Amino acid sequence: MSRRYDSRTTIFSPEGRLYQVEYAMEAIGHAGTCLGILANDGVLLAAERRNIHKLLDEVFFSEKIYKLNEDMACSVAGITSDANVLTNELRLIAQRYLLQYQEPIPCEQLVTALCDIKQAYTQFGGKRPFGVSLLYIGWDKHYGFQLYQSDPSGNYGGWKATCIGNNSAAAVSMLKQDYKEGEMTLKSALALAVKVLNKTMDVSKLSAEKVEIATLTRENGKTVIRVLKQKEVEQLIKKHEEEEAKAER
Amino acid sequence: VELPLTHFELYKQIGIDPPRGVLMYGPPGCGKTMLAKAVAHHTTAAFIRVVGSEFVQKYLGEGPRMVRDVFRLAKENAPAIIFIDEIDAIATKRFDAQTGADREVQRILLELLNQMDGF
Amino acid sequence: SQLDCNFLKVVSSSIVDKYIGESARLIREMFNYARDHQPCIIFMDEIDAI
Amino acid sequence: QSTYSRQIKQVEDDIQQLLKKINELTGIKESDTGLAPPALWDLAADKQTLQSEQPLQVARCTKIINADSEDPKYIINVKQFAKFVVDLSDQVAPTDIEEGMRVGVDRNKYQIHIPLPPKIDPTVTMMQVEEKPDVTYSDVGGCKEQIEKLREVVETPLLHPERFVNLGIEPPKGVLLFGPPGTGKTLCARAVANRTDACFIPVIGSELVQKYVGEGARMVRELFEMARTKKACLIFFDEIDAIGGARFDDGAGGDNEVQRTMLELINQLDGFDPRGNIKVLMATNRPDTLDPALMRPGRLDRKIEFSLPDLEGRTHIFKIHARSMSVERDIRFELLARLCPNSTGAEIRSVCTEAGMFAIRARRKIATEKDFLEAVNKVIKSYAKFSATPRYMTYN
Amino acid sequence: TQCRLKLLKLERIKDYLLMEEEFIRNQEQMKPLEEKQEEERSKVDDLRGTPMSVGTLEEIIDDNHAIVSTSVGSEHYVSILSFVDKDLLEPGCSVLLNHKVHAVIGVLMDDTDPLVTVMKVEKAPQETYADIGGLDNQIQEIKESVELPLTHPEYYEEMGIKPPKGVILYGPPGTGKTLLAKAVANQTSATFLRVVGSELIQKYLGDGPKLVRELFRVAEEHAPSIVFIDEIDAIGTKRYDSNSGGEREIQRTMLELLNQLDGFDSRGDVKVIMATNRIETLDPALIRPGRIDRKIEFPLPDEKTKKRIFQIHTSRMTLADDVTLDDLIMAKDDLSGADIKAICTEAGLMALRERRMKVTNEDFKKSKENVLYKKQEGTPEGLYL
Amino acid sequence: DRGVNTFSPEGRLFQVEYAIEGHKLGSTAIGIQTSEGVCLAVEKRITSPLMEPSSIEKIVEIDAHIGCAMSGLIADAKTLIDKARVETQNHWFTYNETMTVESVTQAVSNLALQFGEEDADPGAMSRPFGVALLFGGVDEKGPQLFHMDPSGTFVQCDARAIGSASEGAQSSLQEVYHKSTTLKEAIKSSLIILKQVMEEKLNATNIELATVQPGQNFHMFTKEELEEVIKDI
Repeated sequence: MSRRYDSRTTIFSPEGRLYQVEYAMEAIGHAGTCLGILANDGVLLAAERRNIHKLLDEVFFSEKIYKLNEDMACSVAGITSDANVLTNELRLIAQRYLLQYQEPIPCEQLVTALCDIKQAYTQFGGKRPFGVSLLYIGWDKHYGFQLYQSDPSGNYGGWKATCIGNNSAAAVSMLKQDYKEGEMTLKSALALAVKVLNKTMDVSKLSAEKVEIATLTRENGKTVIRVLKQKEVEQLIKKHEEEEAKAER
Repeated sequence: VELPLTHFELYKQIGIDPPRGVLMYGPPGCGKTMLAKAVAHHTTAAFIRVVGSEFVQKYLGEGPRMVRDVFRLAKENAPAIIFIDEIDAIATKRFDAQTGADREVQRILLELLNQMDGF
Repeated sequence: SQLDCNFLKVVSSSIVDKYIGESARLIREMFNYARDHQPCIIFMDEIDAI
Repeated sequence: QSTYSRQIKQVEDDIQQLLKKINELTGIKESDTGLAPPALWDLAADKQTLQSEQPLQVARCTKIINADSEDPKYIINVKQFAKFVVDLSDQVAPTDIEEGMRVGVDRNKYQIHIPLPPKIDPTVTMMQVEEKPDVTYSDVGGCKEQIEKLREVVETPLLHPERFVNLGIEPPKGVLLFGPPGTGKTLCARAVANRTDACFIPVIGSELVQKYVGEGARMVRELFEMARTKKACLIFFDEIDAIGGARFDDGAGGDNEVQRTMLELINQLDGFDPRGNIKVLMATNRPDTLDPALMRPGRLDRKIEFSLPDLEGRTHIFKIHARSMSVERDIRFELLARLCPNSTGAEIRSVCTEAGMFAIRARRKIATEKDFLEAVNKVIKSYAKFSATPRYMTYN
Repeated sequence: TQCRLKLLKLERIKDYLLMEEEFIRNQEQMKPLEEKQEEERSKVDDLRGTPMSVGTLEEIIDDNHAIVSTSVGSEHYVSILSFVDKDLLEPGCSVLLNHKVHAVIGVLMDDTDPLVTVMKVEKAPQETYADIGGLDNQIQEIKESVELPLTHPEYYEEMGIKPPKGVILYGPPGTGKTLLAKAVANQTSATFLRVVGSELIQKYLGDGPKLVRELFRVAEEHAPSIVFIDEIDAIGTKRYDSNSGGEREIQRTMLELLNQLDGFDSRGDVKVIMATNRIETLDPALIRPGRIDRKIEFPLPDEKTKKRIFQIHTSRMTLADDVTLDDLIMAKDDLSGADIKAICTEAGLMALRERRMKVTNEDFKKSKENVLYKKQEGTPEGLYL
Repeated sequence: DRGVNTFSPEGRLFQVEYAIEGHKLGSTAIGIQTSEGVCLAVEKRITSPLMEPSSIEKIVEIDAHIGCAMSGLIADAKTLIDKARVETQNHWFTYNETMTVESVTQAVSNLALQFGEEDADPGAMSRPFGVALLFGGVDEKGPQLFHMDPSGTFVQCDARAIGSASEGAQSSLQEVYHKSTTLKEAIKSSLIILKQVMEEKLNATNIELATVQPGQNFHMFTKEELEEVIKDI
């Protein structure tokens, strides 16, 4: 039988909302954290990998932050498994819009389109909604530098500094405290990013292997999306030591 | 199992925060009971099968009292080990206790726990 | 049939009692009895409830 | 009012304390309850102490066994729960000591001094039967067809079995009462009981099912036997969805409890000897939600229809309810009846009463036409809505 | 304050005189009692035979017998002889038997049930009447429905036909449904028996239909009466097992209520008062009239009502004359009684942390912004929803 | 879920029997067939005096010559009307004649029972409809009123009323109306039952009346012409 079970996936529950959508948020809590911060001349993503292991080879240097396009970047907060499917959908959407548009993809436009797929599953199809909240960072001309946040609930948000993944309530306040509206420049912002990651992890000690840091900085005529090598992140891990003092002072 | 029987003086002397009961856990057939018995023949000391089968209900207030008896004989009859194979009906999660028999099963559990703190 | 000794063919739908742990103690009394009066093979019947 | 409440609180506390001492102290102050007429009885009372036949112990005769060797042997159960066998009463009839009969036996000699009135053999069956009132047809709305069948099926064969012989059938063993609730079925049932001069014994199905099943089995059998002793009776089983629900047994649910109690009742329906002129009346929502297994249609006989009042049908109940009541009105019974939607009889009956409560609000003491008009509008909404579960998904 | 005080001082002193006057009556002062009653007692105790073995008097037979059940464990068919009459004995009471040979000596003592002791709680509301104002219209209704058919027969007798048999108090908590039951009960002084709905579903099965019938039957014996069934949402909500949840358990309890209230067994002018915070759990048959009669609905507090609801909470605490009521109506509205209780508690909580031992406007204001947010937060906000 | 294939041993669906109870809470509709027209009456459900009777209707056009007044659950009525409207307009291009009142009622009647717990498609359902519709219009066979119900049966009626009490509203209509009579007496007969079954009483923004004569188009009544029909209740 199948008629004697509950899981209230497409069916509304006594709550007025589905179980499956609310549960997805719990899975996101105990998985590696992703934050995006705003700078005056770029935007950046910093993420904690889902690997708590002490030995990584770096086969794929995108295990949390994947650069979709030469105009965009994403992070994963949640399960790496649902991310894999989503990553492939993103390389196509991000480039398709660009073929037509010939202008760096708007951060808002991308998320609302994606959020529509996240909600489609929970409402119909009898599939659960993806266990992944994707943190999009990008730049378009008519909003400026942007950060947008994606949920499994189909909720979107326009942010300037936010964090999703593990211990999110603490994390967004911590980004607000150090970094106000429009305050901090790109280089000093990369430091800030590591400082919050050190504090908030599923399992302590922040290392090069556990972190991946990505920059969107607009270069001479092109907006350049790079994922920093382990070597560069390390220079930021010492910078993050310097940053702890600096927030306090 | 072995160390307090052979030489309690050593146990006393170190200073420790003692546990009440000690728990052995694994899946069944993993040799947990087997092994506790195995050491008991090697030590040379009495053993007592203490289980819900030993405890007798037929009058109200006889059940908890039986628990005290086993504990008082064990302490008298050192060296020994009391081993409980299944505390699977000595302790249950439901106590209805609007029935005389059900009311004794709850009492039996209470007494196990209080004598065990002393032991 | 072949052996012809003392037998306890123990139905287990009458060891049971209204009080708890009286039925356990009871089965035990039968095991002791069988030992006194060897040879014995004890046939346990209907153990889908004992 | 914070400062004002403390003052009052302290003053009561002190007065209250002092009271405890006065009450205890006074007492009845070494008086005797009996007064003057019991003084003669004291002297008797002393003679009895010397006597061996006093005090008697009440017991009950459980079983009749003959291996007679003095005078007839009976096994009784003493209330210390030792079984003892006693013998035929010292002078009273053997026809007064029966199975399931109470007897007084001596405390010191244990022989039957005198038999006593029968029955105390179950503890539970005695508890399950409750008080009996009578309400009459006046009070119960409608003189309709639905009302008329209840009388004809129950009243006529029990009152005169002669009529039922004439036709060439037996007076029903079984009788079925059906109709949705909130129609005054119980009320109608009370009303025929007085006319027939047939005792009705009310019973609740919810007492019958219990945690361990078997109590409900012995109870049901004992209950039929008691009724069988009574002549031209009705055992009315009210509010049953145990002996009343669906036929099905899960085999780890409370459904086990239902199935034992139903199963004995089937045995009782046929009987150890048949039940000509004995009626069991059973109330169900409708006969299609009753067992095809407990319903073995020849025995059950007629199924008496009661149905949810119609718009015409409710026009009729409302005149009875209104007329019975003391009311001063200008507006008519039909208007207000059409005013109500098809829902239940119960909303429309409450209008008659609510108009009286509006009169106290209005600062009258008896109703008026305006109170009546106010009552329909609030009542239709109130009772119907703000109720019922908001799910019929994933049930068996 | 000063106006009250002269009378208060005098009342305590009048009561003192009353206590002291009792002592002189028991010790020295006698006229009918004398040495004579002392001897009557001795003489009666020795004939009667101490110890007296307790019995319970179920019923009296007029021929010089009674049917007694001795409380030791085995019942006896005694004679009514020695210091009592048939009429002097009363049913459902404890009686004295001569120990040597049981004849019923008499009734001095009454027998209380074991059940009733636990159930019962004393009648009186901690918020005085006309200060449970706020839905003031509604408070009046219960006094009319449960209290009045017992208090005043005049309207009912002229009105004719059946009286009321209950009320159902429903809607969001904090509108004081418990305080109302207690008021009417206080006034009439009808024995107030109180059981929480959760007692109806406990581990043992069939306890629910059992407790409810016994509770009512005891109310009829100790009648007139008010039975309060507090918070019947539990029936479905709770389960200790599969048998304790589910349809059998829910039905049996509902079914019992239907027969008990208006059905065959009926009840007297004994009223049942039900508190429920959800009639979602409750059926259309116990929301049916003529075993509930007028139902009282409390809606969410209105903007003007909310100021009167807030005053009640403020009266239990320290009395405000410095709280701005408008700020509370502006910030939140069409939220429960329970929300007004939530603003009050949080103010008290911040003051506690300093070791400030009062609440003022400042404590209410500081706590008020967090509480409104908190109300929304109580229901899940997830990750970011 | 809990059975949606549910038959009683008599041989009808429980679910269909459940469908009527929903109609009873909803709106009230009267359709009367006259020789001289069809008049349709429906409850507007006032509850503010700000709701405009000319701007909003619940007498709606199937065709420019055919009307339908709805009762019971409002959402359910809309789904039946939108499929029926297209069927009707498509019919008009093809035949070049107005659609019989019976012809449209048969199409909607198919939807009422086809439910089942699983294997559902748009042509099927998860639970049967609890609306009864009064399709009134004038065709070439004359003015007809056909009645469609929740059981998905079509019947010719010269008077039907369905509402708060379906059978109740029809019993009032059985006392008053006579088969062959003038337009004013049919319009009067529709209003009269309507106020008595309802909690709500007769006004000119309380109810909506529109009349279709043969040889006329469907006309939804003006503010003034709605008020004229109110004088004779």
